[PDB]
Amino acid sequence: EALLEICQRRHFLSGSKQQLSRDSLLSGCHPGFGPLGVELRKNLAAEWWTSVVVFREQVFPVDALHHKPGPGKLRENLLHGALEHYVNCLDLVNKRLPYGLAQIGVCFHPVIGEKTEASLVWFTPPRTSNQWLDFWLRHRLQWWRKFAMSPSNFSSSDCQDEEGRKGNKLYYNFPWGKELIETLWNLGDHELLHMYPGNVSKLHGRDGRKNVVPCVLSVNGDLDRGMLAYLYDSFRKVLKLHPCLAPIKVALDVGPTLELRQVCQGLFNELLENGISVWPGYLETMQSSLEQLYSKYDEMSILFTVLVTETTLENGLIHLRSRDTTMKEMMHISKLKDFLIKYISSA
Amino acid sequence: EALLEICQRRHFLSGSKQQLSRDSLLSGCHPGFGPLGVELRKNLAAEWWTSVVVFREQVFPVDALHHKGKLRENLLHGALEHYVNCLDLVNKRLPYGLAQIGVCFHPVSIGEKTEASLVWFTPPRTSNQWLDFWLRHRLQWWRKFAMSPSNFSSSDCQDEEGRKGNKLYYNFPWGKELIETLWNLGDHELLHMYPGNVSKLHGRDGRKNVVPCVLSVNGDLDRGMLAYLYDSFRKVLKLHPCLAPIKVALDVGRGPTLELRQVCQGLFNELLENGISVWPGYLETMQSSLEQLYSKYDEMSILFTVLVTETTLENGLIHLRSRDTTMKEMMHISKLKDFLIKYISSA
Amino acid sequence: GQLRLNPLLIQMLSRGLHEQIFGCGGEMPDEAAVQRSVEHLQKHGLWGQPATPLPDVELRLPRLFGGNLDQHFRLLAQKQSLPYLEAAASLLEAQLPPEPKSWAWAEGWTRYGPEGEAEPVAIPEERALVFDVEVCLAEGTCPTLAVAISPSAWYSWCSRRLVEERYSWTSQLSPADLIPLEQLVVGHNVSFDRAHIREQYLIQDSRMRFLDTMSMHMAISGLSSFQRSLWMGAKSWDWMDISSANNLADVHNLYVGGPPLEKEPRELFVKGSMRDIRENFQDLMQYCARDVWATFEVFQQQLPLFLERCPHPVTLAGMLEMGVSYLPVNQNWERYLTEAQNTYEELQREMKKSLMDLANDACQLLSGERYKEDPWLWDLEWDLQEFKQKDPGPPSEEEELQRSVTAHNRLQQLRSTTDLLPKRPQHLPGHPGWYRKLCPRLDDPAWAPGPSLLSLQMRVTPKLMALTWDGFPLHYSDSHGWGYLVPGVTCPYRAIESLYRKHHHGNGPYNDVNIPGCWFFKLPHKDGNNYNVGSPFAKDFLPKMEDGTLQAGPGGASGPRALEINKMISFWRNAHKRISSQMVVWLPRSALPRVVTRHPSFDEEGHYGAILPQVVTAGTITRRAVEPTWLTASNARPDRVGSELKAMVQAPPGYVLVGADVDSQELWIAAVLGDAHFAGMHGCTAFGWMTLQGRKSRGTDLHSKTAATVGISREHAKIFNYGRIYGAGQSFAERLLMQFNHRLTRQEAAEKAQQMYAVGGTESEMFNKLESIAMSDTPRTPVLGCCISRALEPSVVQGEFITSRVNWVVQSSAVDYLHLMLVAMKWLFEEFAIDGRFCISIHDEVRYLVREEDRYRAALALQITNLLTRCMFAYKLGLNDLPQSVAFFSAVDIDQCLRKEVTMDCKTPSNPTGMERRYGIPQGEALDIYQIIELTKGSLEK
DNA sequence: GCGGTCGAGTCTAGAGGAGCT
DNA sequence: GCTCCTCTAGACTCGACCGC
Ligand SMILES: Nc1ccn([C@H]2C[C@H](O)[C@@H](COP(=O)(O)OP(=O)(O)OP(=O)(O)O)O2)c(=O)n1
Ligand SMILES: [Ca+2]
Ligand SMILES: [Ca+2]
Repeated sequence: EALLEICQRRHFLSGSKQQLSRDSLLSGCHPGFGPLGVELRKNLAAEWWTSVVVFREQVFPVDALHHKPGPGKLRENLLHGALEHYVNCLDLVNKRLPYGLAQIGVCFHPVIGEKTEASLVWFTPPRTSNQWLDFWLRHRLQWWRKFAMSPSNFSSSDCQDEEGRKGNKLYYNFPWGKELIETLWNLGDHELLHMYPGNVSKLHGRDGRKNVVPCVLSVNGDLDRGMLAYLYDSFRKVLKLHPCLAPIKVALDVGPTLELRQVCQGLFNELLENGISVWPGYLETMQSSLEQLYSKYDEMSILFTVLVTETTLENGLIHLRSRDTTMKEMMHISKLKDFLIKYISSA
Repeated sequence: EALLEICQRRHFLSGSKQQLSRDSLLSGCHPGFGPLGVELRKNLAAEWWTSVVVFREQVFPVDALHHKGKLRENLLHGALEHYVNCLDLVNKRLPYGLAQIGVCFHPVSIGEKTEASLVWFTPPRTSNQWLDFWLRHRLQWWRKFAMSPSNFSSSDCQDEEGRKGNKLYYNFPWGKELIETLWNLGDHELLHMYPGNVSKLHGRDGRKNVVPCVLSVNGDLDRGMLAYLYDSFRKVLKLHPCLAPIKVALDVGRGPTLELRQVCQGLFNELLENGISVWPGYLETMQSSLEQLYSKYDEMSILFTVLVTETTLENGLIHLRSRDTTMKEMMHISKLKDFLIKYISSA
Repeated sequence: GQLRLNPLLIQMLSRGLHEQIFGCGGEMPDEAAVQRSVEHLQKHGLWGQPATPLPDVELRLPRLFGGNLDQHFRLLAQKQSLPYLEAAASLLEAQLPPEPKSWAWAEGWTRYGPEGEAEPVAIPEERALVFDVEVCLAEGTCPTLAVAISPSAWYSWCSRRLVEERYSWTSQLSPADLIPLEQLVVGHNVSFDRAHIREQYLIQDSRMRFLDTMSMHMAISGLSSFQRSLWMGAKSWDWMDISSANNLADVHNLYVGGPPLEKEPRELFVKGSMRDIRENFQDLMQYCARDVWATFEVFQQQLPLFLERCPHPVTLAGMLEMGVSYLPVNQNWERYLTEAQNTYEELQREMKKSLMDLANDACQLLSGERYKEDPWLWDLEWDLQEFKQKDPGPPSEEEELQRSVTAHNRLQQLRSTTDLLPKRPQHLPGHPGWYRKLCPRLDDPAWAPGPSLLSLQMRVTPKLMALTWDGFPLHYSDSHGWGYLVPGVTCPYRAIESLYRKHHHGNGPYNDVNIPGCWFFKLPHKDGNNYNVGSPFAKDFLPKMEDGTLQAGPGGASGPRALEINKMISFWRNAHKRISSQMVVWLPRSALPRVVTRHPSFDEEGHYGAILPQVVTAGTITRRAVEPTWLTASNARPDRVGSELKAMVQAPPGYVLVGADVDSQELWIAAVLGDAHFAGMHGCTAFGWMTLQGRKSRGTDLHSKTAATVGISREHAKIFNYGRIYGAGQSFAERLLMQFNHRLTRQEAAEKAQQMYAVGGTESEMFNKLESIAMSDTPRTPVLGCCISRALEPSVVQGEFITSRVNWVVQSSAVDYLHLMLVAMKWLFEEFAIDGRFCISIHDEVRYLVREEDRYRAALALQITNLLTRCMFAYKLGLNDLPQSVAFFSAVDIDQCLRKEVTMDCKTPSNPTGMERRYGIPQGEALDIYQIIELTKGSLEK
């Protein structure tokens, strides 16, 4: 209700109000995500990629095209594509199990609509299939709860497939009800055996000293629906997005106008060099009350609101307001970068 | 010619070696990139971002859906729809720009190509000036990473409508191939998509209002990867550190294996947590010849190689080799991360 | 006609069975007794109410040895305890050779014959053994060394982890490292020494039983909790000379006297590493041998004394059997521990994050000075410190660079202003006063964003969560501890007044605090009004916050989600150390029987272990077993982390766990004592009549009637009635009613307690029987004749500690009931070849690990043993009959795991899916007597 | 020369046990 | 009819250096 107005004015997702219906967003066909929503999705992708691929010695990226020829229709699931590269990526891991792939892309779900997909097609020996599945569920639920303000809304459900294969589905308790945002299915050897006929000696992995056919496992996660879940969870109008997820970190406004403009430009260059994305606030031509400007910033979920006042030419002290706190501090302009990187690097 | 063997064998591209067709590579209908190629494309896209949208004040990210039963011709039409929407992101102050990294469709019938399209809603007076500005900046950016920036070339071409256009090129060994193009399309597309209703078509450029003449700058990141790969190519792929997918490789010498593995794991975690991509070469039980190991690391464009041996248990000194100078040196553990960061930043 | 009826119309035992137990003929009922019982019943209005007779039962009970039931038991107990009392007598008299001056260093057992000569052996090869085993607690749980004595020589055992210095040994245990060994093993607190024996953990029972000198001591001269506390504080007072604490030194002083026992001052086995124990071997071994000899002397002075205070052999034959408790687990135990610990950590992190969010969202009240209106955060510090000090066209190629360097140098010159900054940086001077303390200093290497130093125990957390007691905001004062304000920087009494309207008598309207517009009632501490609570998050307040009295006040999500997290993790916090440290020995598949290894439910990749509880077979003056981990009142609550541990005790494949719960055994024991004392027939006491003819479904039993009378929950009324039976006075009931209902005052609680205890009453002839058997010169149990503790006999402690003895009567009667059940079950198992063994005796429950093919026969045997036990109680009390209703089990459970019901899915935050979804445990069968007879054809034998 | 933190030190309140390690 | 020990965490205090 009220959230979609905030998510529209602050350009999280654009389009006319008639287009922003829950059915449109959930189905996968919607007009598009605005720049701040794009940056939130980028931050979510970065955090997922870190926690999944970066701090792992056996996880590799993969590339699946948006099209699927043969039996001509666009793609609907990324897992069906990641399985094709399995035999190719075994050379990198010298056939050492367990190992898996990863990819973040756009998959089109017929309703035509598309969803930003995240995949963790993960291969384990059959001996530890149940243990690896349980560990990955315990890890992915923790990952989803990590950035969330209300972990209890995120949940886990155990399910069995038509063949009785053990699997788990994650949900976010949206205001209207639970919605699937991740599915961990122990597909077994069915998909790989079907895709790769003939001798199955090509698929063998070095489970210790035993060569055994891998037991796949897909952790498909919808990043568009996950981003919408975080935008509903975050929600005085504020969006308490996790400091590692907020799209814009600092709103470098400006308080002699030319000298302050030069200082703001220097600081803007300084912060951007260290990865702290900035929102230029020294380009407006409309004076506004600080309360109104702040309430404009809070909807954007800006971690800090730097203000390079006139006095900074004398002693170099700049105002700094934090979203969550609501209290402002006067920190020396030389120590700004270290404090910001320390605050957003704890994770 | 032999470069394509390196890319596939070192997991830059994907697919069988017999289907490495140049036209498929240059037309977007290739089976897809490998893991290292995916990371190289991500590095390019990140550098393009830092150079076009990060260090600018009026450039913002947008995205448009692939479909519209046929997909989008170009990324431009989404920006033309955001024209009404994004005319509030910059507070209606013409000029303003939009940039995007997204898949364009080229029937070679379906094909996938990701374009770094940049649009600039400049006023009619300064359209030529900003066209020259973007041309110079794009040529600078494409020549910055190049080992031989003379191969990159530009040209001036006239279209049927009398709108000047600039076409960039790379001097591939077989010949000259387009990698970017610029057009001063004008206001025809925006007026056609929005007939009448001049209130939306005009923005505050100066004190007056005006309808901007769009400028299209479109460079193929997928083909820029090929251009830079051919720029690099004993067997060696020298690359700028901002683009190389994986930068440092860890190894283990003689026994004892347990403590060497522990110190290598600690070093790997230390390097990763600081944002340096590391190839976990210490997990392999069998260490091959140092010459072939270093050749393999060189073929992955790995900047430095680390060989942690039993001497590190005695005094801590390790072996550090740079691909550019192929000269080894000794360094303690606590200095390796600082040296890697300094080498990455200084280039 | 199988139907029978006593003159009180209670359906007695079926004629087909009564003749097989109490014999034919019987005795005619006395007219005077019948008239008195009828008048007593119709006095309470219970006379005339009809109950539909239960379907009569016919069975062929096995032949009863001896002339009657009492002689039958005695014969059973004698034939069970003879081969172990023979070894006990062989060990009581012995000419033990002198202790070896120097002990050997080889592995395994070594034999020290005459004059200290060392000889290596593999097994002690002796029936009797006084046994003590020492463990290096720092290294792990494997036994380090053990010293044992037999009537022929001395023995010692040194493990591989002490003899041989090698790399780290496997953390997971196995029978391959434990102590190799009819037999009898005597020790002090032998349960500890029991768990380190290799052959104990094998599923098939090795015929060896353990005698604990501490169990004998607690049976002979034990002390109650009050008496133990008085004895410890000091050291009508003669019982100190005859009783002592459970410490081996104190017991040795009491039963032997003389030089004090040698106690190690360094404590290498508890604290020192393996090297210290290796180096001090010749001293630790002598200490262990001295402890062994002390235990031997206490055993010599106890065993002849013990058998003269428990003359009936059933008591000893059961005590030998209650010491072989066996809890089989499987690979689900390790996963249970992991999942529980991980969930506990995640819930703690979520609670910490919610507290941090509450702190962050509270700083906003500083703006506009609205914090003066918040009922909770007004008292904090909110002052701030000052930061004291000591279009244009495109730019050409050169213009961009010159502008950038101009901006850079304009910024760079500001670095020179570092002089004005103080050398020691300030710590967040723009944030309020209370918020600065919670934030770690920027200089600190362990800095964490936000108020990282916030925790439950602080004086500000009960303020951020806006905790409300009965809707009243909490409040803390230094001189009075934590309390709450009742409405009616200046404290915003107006906001507190408004808050309570949306949502009085207490622990005292303290006016020495003077919070304006309010009265500061303290929180009711568990130690009385004289003490003051330091934390409203204490374990004593969990029922209060689960009752809805202690809420998080104004809804803000974080508030409650925290409080509920604290309620959810209220169990695992207290028991994670104990449950995670349980000794599990994973039996290798080479030691598993063919029944398990050849069953469809067997898993080739699973591990089946056996947790042997360190139960004290006589853990109190009342002789009931004591074990805090297992033998406690607990169940898999829907909102409790890690409460499904009992559901994790899963029988191995091919085996099932045929157990049953006795229905109100303590109540019915009280009822049978009362009716035996009053008129000599069942139901002659109104309490007995309501215990027999009462219906839980219809709400006629004592619990439901009391709950209706005093208007409290049935769970409160259960504890109330069990306390009332245990002899608790009126003041105890007043305290219980005050704790259960805060609104009730002292006068109302006193009046209600007195009225409830005024009910000659419905139970007077039961209390008179209990007192007349506790004020006698030698209080003995009315069934087996077990004697009371020497620290309680009226000769020694006249006039005091009566309540302990009146409770002891009922509790030791229940223990006698349990011993009779165990003896009868063992006899049935041995005679009819029912392949099974004892598993656990949690409270009144009795579980047996029976083979799968004999689950129904085991159920029939359990029903028969219950019938025989109740008949034996009636026989000893002098009734020679038994009502049909209590003549059998209501339902005998046959399930794969320990569980209060065979229908519970055990949904806990640890395993939200349930038992069947993940562990694969299906539901069990609850069989009444008729289904058991239909399935078994009525005959135990195959 | 004088105020502003900073580190022992004690007090209080709660929590584990009343064995044997 | 109701306390002993040890062990841990939170809170207030005084004495002491040091930067202004
Ligand atoms: N204040 C109390 C209440 C109970 N118990 C003991 C006596 C019981 O035998 C045992 C088990 O209690 P349950 O309530 O679980 O078993 P019941 O059969 O008595 O419950 P109910 O009568 O409601 O069916 O706990 C106790 O020691 N002190
Ligand atoms: Ca012992
Ligand atoms: Ca019961």
